[PDB]
Amino acid sequence: RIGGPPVFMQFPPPPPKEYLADGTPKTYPLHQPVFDHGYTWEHWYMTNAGVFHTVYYGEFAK
Amino acid sequence: HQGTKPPRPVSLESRFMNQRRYDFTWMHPQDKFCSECRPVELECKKMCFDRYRSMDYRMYGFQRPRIQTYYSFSTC
Amino acid sequence: IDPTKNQWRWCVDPAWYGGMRDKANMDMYRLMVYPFFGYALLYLHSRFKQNDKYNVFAKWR
Amino acid sequence: IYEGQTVQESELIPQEDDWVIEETNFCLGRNCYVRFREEDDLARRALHQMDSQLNKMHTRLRDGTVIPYMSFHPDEMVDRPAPIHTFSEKPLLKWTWDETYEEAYDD
Amino acid sequence: NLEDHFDLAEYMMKMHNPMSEYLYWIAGFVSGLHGILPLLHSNYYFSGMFLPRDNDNTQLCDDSW
Amino acid sequence: YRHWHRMSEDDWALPLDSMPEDVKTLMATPQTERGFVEDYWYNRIRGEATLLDPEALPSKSYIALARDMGLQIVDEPSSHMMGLIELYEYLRGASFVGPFGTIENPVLVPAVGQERVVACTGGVGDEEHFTLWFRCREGFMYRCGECDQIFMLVRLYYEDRYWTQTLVRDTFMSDGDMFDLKTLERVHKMWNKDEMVRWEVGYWAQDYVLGKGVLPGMVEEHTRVN
Amino acid sequence: KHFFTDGANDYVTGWENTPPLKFPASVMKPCDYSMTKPIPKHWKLRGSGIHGPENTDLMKLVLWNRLKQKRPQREVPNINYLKDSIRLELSVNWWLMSCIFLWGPWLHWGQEYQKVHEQPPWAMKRIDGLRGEGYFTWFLE
Amino acid sequence: GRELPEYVVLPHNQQRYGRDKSYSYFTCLWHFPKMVFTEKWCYTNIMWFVFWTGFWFIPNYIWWERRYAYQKAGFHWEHTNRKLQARKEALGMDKVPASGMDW
Amino acid sequence: RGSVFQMPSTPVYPLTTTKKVAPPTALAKRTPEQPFGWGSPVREDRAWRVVPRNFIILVIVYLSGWAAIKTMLPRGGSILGQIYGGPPKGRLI
Amino acid sequence: FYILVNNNKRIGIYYIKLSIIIGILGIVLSYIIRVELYNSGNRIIKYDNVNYYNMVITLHGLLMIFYIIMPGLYGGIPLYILPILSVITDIVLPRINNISIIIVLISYIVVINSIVIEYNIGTGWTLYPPLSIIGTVIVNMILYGLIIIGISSIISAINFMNILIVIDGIIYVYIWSIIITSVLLIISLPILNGILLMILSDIYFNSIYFILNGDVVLYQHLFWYFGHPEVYILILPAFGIISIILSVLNNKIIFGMKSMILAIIMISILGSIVWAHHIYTVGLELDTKIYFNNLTLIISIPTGNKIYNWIILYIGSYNILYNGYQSLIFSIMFIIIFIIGGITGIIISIDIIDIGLHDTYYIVSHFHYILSIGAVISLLAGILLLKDIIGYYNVIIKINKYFGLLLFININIIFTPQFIIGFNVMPRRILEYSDNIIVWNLISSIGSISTILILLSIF
Ligand SMILES: CCCCCCCCCCCCCCCCCC(=O)OC[C@H](COP(=O)([O-])OCC(O)COP(=O)([O-])OC[C@@H](COC(=O)CCCCCCCCCCCCCCCCC)OC(=O)CCCCCCCCCCCCCCCCC)OC(=O)CCCCCCCCCCCCCCCCC
Ligand SMILES: CCCCCCCCCCCCCCCCCC(=O)OC[C@H](COP(=O)([O-])OCC(O)COP(=O)([O-])OC[C@@H](COC(=O)CCCCCCCCCCCCCCCCC)OC(=O)CCCCCCCCCCCCCCCCC)OC(=O)CCCCCCCCCCCCCCCCC
Ligand SMILES: CCCCCCCCCCCCCCCCCC(=O)OC[C@H](COP(=O)([O-])OCC(O)COP(=O)([O-])OC[C@@H](COC(=O)CCCCCCCCCCCCCCCCC)OC(=O)CCCCCCCCCCCCCCCCC)OC(=O)CCCCCCCCCCCCCCCCC
Ligand SMILES: CCCCCCCCCCCCCCCCCC(=O)OC[C@H](COP(=O)([O-])OCC(O)COP(=O)([O-])OC[C@@H](COC(=O)CCCCCCCCCCCCCCCCC)OC(=O)CCCCCCCCCCCCCCCCC)OC(=O)CCCCCCCCCCCCCCCCC
Ligand code: HEA
Ligand code: HEA
Ligand SMILES: CCCCCCCC/C=C\CCCCCCCC(=O)OC[C@H](COP(=O)(O)OCCN)OC(=O)CCCCCCC/C=C/CCCCCCCC
Ligand SMILES: CCCCCCCC/C=C\CCCCCCCC(=O)O[C@H](COC(=O)CCCCCCC/C=C/CCCCCCCC)COP(=O)(O)OCCN
Ligand SMILES: [O-][O-]
Ligand SMILES: [Cu+2]
Ligand SMILES: [K+]
Ligand SMILES: [Zn+2]
Repeated sequence: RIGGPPVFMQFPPPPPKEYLADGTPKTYPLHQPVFDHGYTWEHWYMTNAGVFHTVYYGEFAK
Repeated sequence: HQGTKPPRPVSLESRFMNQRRYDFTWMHPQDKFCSECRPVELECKKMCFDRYRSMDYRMYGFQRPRIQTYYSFSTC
Repeated sequence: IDPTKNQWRWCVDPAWYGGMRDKANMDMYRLMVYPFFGYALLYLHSRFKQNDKYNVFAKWR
Repeated sequence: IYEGQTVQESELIPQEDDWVIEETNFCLGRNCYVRFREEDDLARRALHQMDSQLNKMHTRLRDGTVIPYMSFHPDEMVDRPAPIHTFSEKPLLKWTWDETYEEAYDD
Repeated sequence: NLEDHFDLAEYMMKMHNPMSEYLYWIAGFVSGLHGILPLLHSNYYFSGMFLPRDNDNTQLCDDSW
Repeated sequence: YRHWHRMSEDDWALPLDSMPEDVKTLMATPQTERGFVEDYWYNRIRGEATLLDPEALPSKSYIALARDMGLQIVDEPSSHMMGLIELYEYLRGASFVGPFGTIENPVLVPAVGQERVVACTGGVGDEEHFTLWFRCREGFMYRCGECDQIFMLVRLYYEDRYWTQTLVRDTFMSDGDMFDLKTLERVHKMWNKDEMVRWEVGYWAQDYVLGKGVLPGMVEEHTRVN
Repeated sequence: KHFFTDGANDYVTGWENTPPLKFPASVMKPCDYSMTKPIPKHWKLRGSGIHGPENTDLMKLVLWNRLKQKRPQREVPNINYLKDSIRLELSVNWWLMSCIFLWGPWLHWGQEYQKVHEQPPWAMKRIDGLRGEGYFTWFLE
Repeated sequence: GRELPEYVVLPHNQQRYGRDKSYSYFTCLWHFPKMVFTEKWCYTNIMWFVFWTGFWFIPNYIWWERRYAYQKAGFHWEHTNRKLQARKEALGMDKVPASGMDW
Repeated sequence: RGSVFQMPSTPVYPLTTTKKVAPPTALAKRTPEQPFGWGSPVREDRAWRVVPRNFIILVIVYLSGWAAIKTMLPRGGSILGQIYGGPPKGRLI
Repeated sequence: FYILVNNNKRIGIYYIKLSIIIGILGIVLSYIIRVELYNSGNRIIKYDNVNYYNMVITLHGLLMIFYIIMPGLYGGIPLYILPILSVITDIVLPRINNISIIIVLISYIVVINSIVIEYNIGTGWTLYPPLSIIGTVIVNMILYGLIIIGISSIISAINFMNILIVIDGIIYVYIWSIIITSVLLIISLPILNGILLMILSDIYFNSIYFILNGDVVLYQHLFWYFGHPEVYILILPAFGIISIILSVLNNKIIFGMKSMILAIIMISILGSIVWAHHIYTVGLELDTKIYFNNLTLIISIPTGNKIYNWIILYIGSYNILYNGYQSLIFSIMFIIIFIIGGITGIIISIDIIDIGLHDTYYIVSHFHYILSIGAVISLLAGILLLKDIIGYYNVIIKINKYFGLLLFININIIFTPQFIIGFNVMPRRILEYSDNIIVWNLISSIGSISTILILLSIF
């Protein structure tokens, strides 16, 4: 139907990036903390990635 | 036929007849008119309205003779 | 008649096809939110009082 | 019941005596929580998430064809996390039959 | 827009304000109080004590405390 | 198609009130610059002007006749694009069943975007397996991991646009000799005389060319109450 | 028929799986290529091969289902169809007639008999001294 | 049609936001109350909600309290009866006409 | 005019018999200031003024009448009670 | 917006979020019970306030069933993935979907408000008259909640049934489970509404259906005619989730798909005609008891087929894949736990055995193993499977073997003793008990306090 809701639209470009006065890129809130402690273990698990593939999923102590 | 329905014998209150746990107030939760009368017990309400009128509280209905009103279907 | 000039059908939700009228109707009900809260809160107070729940401490004093 | 595709003996004959089953790794790699950059704003983190989709990954075989990420159900086919509007174009469920019509061919 | 592609984009992109989570936990905490507060209120109303002493409704030894 | 609703009245013809009032400029506008309503009336005015001139039809070639009516001559490029459009439209509300896909003849998966979700159900009979869904992205020859069926994505894309009936017409149709308003007037007088109007589109069109409300009864025709 | 069914009683869109029997097979035919003879090996696949509008019969079915929606005159159905369309209406009307002219007379007769004899004419008279009409539907006693 | 630059340099030089600092299990016990009592948008919303909820609670409260006291005093016809009895005592008459009617 | 499927049996256009001046909308064209509606004469929008006015009047009458009944007339179970619910004239209570 | 959203996936999240919030109150109520039952004599509830305990058990049962598990399994997961499992974009009736979640919340607020404002008394979650109709206004408030909840359930059932019209793919086993559950609601809910209205009539309209010459057993028939289909409505969506998890995480096609689908259909048909095994002790006719007992046992046949089909899904799966994922462990745990609950259900199906075990804690343990462990674990397993799609974080549950082991050990400690207590015997819905049942009740109480502590570890 002409004029109906398009079945596909391209994303518009993202808004301009922001830099501080000194030139440092501006950071935004990020809820991925780097916990402080002495543990450094890394556990890996072969995970189902569909029916024919897997992925080696790693969990890091930090 | 309904306008001149013959009177029927007064029901004898049998073993399981006329059982009440609480007064009839679901029609008037706050006003509680005719708490003792049943929702469509006209004769009970008439005498109850008369008490309220005798207490200086107006109530509508049951005052005009049936044969002196229109649409009664009770005229000779 | 031009098919491309009716895009408001899918660009705007049907509940607001009416422009300011639909928005005004939505806005009017929004004004009643706090009046409703006070009204609802009063009912809780009414039941709480009628059940003598305010006299919990005075009952045993 | 399904027991795999039927195979004829002639289909198993190799064209060389040194042929062995290809040793291509179907482990897509090492992954973890998607790690965003503090410098990226909301829009650019969305691009980052869209570039970490396992269901957009595949394994390329020796003949150039790719075996993609596949799932029994279409729940694993939308972007993770699920976007507001998922199936803009209707997913196609491909059925196979032996019927054919002449218009499709040319002599 | 790219920001609108994902539902709850701020949370999924890990930028949401933490207050949203606090309210959710607070709402759950308030729901739990609906079982404890009326218990205390009802106990006091009918007994004059917020909570009983264990086995206080039964005969107790002289030295029981 | 089965998933379309009932034909509207406009699906057959448009009301004359939708005719552009500046007919002189309408007949001089290039096809790429005409909107849906403008293009409809350009073809109807020019198409009916040639059809309502019987004495000239036998000497007019099919190429010229098709041009006057606004019909596009079919060629392999245009036919290919239109065919894939209809296949895409049909698959919106119809099942997707066809021959088993191979490297020589991959299963064609039409799409507008760069990606479309597809399921493989294997072959026929015992060869049919459980649905295996995958994301068919452009530029890769996909191979089912179970039955080895080959899939390929076909994109309906052209010069920053996706294939549409109007896009195909604009790309391939070439505007011919500019429409001559003398033909409109000549045919108008042929079928419209002494209060009899058997060629009404031309009667309105001629009135607009002369301004508006010049011909008999047109002022009363254009006066409305609401 | 009242109820809408996609397969048979599809009056919302008017879609029909097959064309009318009026058309010669050369003009239009039902979309059935199950009997197509085996394709010669030297023939090459040009089209998709996918079931759809590339097949002539399906294209003509889609075209006709859209262009049939405007017709100069009505396509008059036979009386059998017209009867079926209002079967419930006609039967309810006859049911009303039966109530007026069959049920009414004997129900009136029973009440008149009941007046004189204290019980309906289709009931055994009682000897137990209880007063009143008694039952009405005798066979449910 | 709008033209935008690839990047913009902000006037200030403060890095206000970034990765969240490492926290413990009970970090919420002090951070949450800090936000309520220290963030403008937090306690402004709380005060706004409390003020208007209470604002509309008063008129409803006043109306119900008068109604509740009236109901406890008796039914509607009991209130009129007391006035009727008071009127009889005032005039000393055993029987008097009903309200809105003359002798 | 209406639908395109309704037409006269004989297609005839009347030769103007009067000399009345053409209404402005009969000769109007699309203009930048009026992209739509140039073919229809301008009309007053009464609904914008009458609806709120009528609604206010009805509400005022509705509320005022309700208040008057509950104040001027004696106490009664219902509005009909307060009007006709009194005892018969001459019946002392 | 937050309340105006019609997106089905958003609404699915709201159902899960709301169930957790209401779950806290349900857990609190459950915790109050086991603390009181730690030993003979009052512990946290005064003897003069025994009415409160009756309210605690009544709300614990009601909230957990209608406000926690049913929204979680029938409203939460289905609204998120069902339109995705179908090839369609969104739910058929978007506006109805929005109002359904709002209705659930309002009914919850009404229920909890009634706790605070009304006098606290209880009549059990089954609301048997005449006790239910001689109570205070809190019973009236609870009825309004149930009726309001009934509206949301039926409209949500209508929403799912419409998927058959628009589904553009294959009807997977999970889709069948939701569809058949909707069918059960459509046929059972109107019966529930009718009898609930009669309860209101006696409470509020001076009706006399539940006084002498009016059979009180009439209520039990109509209630349980909905009551048992309800338990099957709760579990059937759980069966659908297990089928998806086992097939997906083992890379094995679901074996006997049609047998699974027919088993679900068979269970619903049988589940609609076996309600009277809840009424064995009332004194039904001999032939009536034999019929219901015989048909009740038959429900095990289709239920058994599903169990075995699940087992073969896990058997033979590749060893290289890590099997310690919480979703996989929960799915496997469900088979082990459900068998325990179902077998005990067959034991109490024999009416003569039921004579001794009716209204005892053996029945409690029976439905806790199925619901408190099985249904919860199935809901947990499904949410874990969809963690990437849903996108929640800030929890440690995906790979946490401690949580799975501790949960399994401690829940079994709570409810295994309750089977033993059933033969001892301890009645249900009881606050005090004889001194010689303390040991088993004490062990279960220690289990309850332990489970609550474990929940704090996920954060
Ligand atoms: C069963 C338990 C165990 C479960 C284990 C298994 C779990 C498995 C995982 C399950 C996961 C499911 C899927 C999750 C998907 C999540 C998606 C998501 O995050 O969506 C984004 C969504 C919103 O994010 P967003 O997009 O940024 O939204 C922006 C806003 O829309 C706009 O921003 P804004 O700032 O403008 O916001 C407006 C804000 C404005 O904010 C403010 O102004 C805040 C001001 C500060 C107020 C703070 C509270 C103050 C309280 C004071 C109390 C005083 C008491 C005094 C007592 C005195 C006694 C003497 O709020 C309002 O204006 C309205 C607030 C109304 C709601 C809150 C109501 C609170 C309770 C009220 C109670 C009233 C009681 C009255 C009773 C009276 C009876 C008569 O996130 C949330 O809403 C938070 C979700 C958090 C959980 C996420 C899941 C994590 C995994 C689970 C963790 C475990 C949870 C356990 C349960 C809780 C335990 C307690
Ligand atoms: C003794 C003297 C006193 C006698 C008193 C009698 C009292 C009777 C009370 C009845 C009350 C009124 C109900 C009907 C009102 C509408 C009447 C009307 O318009 O009729 C003319 C009109 C005639 O239609 P037409 O298209 O013009 O037909 C033209 C020709 O007649 C030729 O048409 P055609 O043959 O070519 O076929 C076209 C038409 C043909 O259909 C009709 O015309 C229907 C006519 C029905 C009339 C009523 C007769 C009584 C039906 C009894 C059914 C009992 C069910 C089993 C109960 C088991 C209990 C243990 O198809 C439809 O219209 C399809 C309608 C949709 C059907 C949906 C059915 C859903 C339920 C399926 C069964 C569920 C259980 C499965 C169990 C097995 C599991 C493995 O009927 C309709 O269009 C009505 C359709 C819309 C209303 C359907 C209501 C379905 C209710 C389903 C309840 C399921 C409950 C399941 C659980 C129960 C146990 C817990
Ligand atoms: C020496 C000694 C000698 C002794 C000699 C003794 C002699 C004894 C003689 C005994 C004779 C016995 C004869 C037995 C053999 C009978 C053979 C026969 O013909 O059978 C078939 C014959 C007719 O069946 P058929 O051939 O299938 O009918 C052909 C149709 O045309 C089929 O065509 P169709 O299907 O197209 O039909 C039209 C159909 C087409 O359908 C449609 O258009 C499609 C839609 C259908 C579904 C409709 C859904 C609902 C519609 C909504 C609209 C409702 C409107 C009304 C609303 C009312 C509101 C209040 O639509 C309708 O019919 C239905 C709509 C019409 C209105 C419905 C009204 C409500 C009906 C339900 C309630 C009925 C109870 C009412 C009770 C009163 C009021 C409370 O059956 C009977 O007549 C029954 C047999 C009765 C046997 C009684 C035996 C006991 C009595 C003995 C009396 C004599 C004893 C005297 C003493 C003797 C002592 C010695
Ligand atoms: C010759 C030609 C002659 C022509 C003559 C023409 C005469 C025309 C006369 C016209 C005037 C009529 C006046 C009477 C009208 C009826 C009024 C009435 O009483 O209605 C209720 C009446 C019973 O009331 P009642 O016992 O009389 O009054 C007792 C008092 O209310 C005692 O008070 P209470 O304290 O017991 O009541 C509790 C209180 C409870 O109060 C509370 O709870 C609140 C208290 C504190 C509030 C303070 C503020 C704080 C914030 C509050 C926020 C609230 C909202 C929160 C959110 C929601 C939750 C609440 O309730 C209320 O306040 C009641 C009203 C509540 C508001 C309802 C909405 C009304 C809106 C109306 C206007 C529309 C909107 C305007 C907007 C304007 C914008 C510019 O019920 C019925 O009428 C039942 C029968 C159904 C209708 C029958 C119609 C028959 C028509 C007959 C036609 C005859 C034709 C003859 C033709 C002959 C041809 C020959
Ligand atoms: C999800 C909840 C749920 C589920 C699935 C079930 C399932 C079953 N329930 Fe349950 N039941 C409840 C919830 C549930 N129940 C509740 C809440 C109560 C108490 C209500 C109240 O009183 O308040 C209750 C009460 C209850 C009673 C007692 C009612 C009373 O008198 O108070 C009985 C009696 O037979 C019973 C039976 C069954 C049976 C036979 C099944 C069957 O579906 C189980 C079948 C499963 C198996 C048998 C195991 C799997 C099969 C195999 C391993 C192989 C085949 C096995 C055999 C042939 C034995 N239930
Ligand atoms: C879904 C229903 C459900 C659930 C989860 C539970 C959970 C629990 N119940 Fe039960 N219970 C009932 C339904 C439920 N119950 C019913 C219907 C009755 C009969 C009512 C009556 O007598 O009338 C009953 C009765 C009942 C009694 C008998 C009361 C009496 O007769 O005196 C007791 C006693 O200890 C008890 C204890 C518990 C305990 C200790 C838990 C839990 O603590 C067990 C372990 C669980 C946890 C530690 C919490 C885990 C988290 C969740 C369950 C929420 C998850 C939410 C999401 C995933 C969204 N329950
Ligand atoms: C402009 C005004 C127009 C008014 C007229 C047109 C509109 C009419 C609208 C439909 C009216 C339908 C009324 C239905 C209720 C009828 C009540 C009734 O008749 O009940 C009595 C009848 C028989 O009783 P008896 O008197 O003993 O019979 C003896 C015979 N002499 O049955 C009963 O008693 C049962 C009563 C059931 C009433 C159910 C109606 C709903 C009431 C809900 C109240 C809830 C209040 C609590 C707060 C919540 C508020 C939603
Ligand atoms: C136009 C559509 C019309 C549809 C109408 C549908 C009507 C039925 C709807 C469901 C309600 C069923 C009626 C309720 C039956 C209750 C009977 C009962 O409780 O009786 C038992 C006895 O009942 C039995 O023996 C049990 C029989 C089971 C009846 C089940 C009927 C309803 C089944 C619906 C299941 C779903 C539909 C299945 C369809 C087919 C599936 C293949 C009590 O016995 P005692 O107390 O001992 O008294 C005996 C004498 N003193
Ligand atoms: O209920 O089992
Ligand atoms: Cu049961
Ligand atoms: K105790
Ligand atoms: Zn395949």
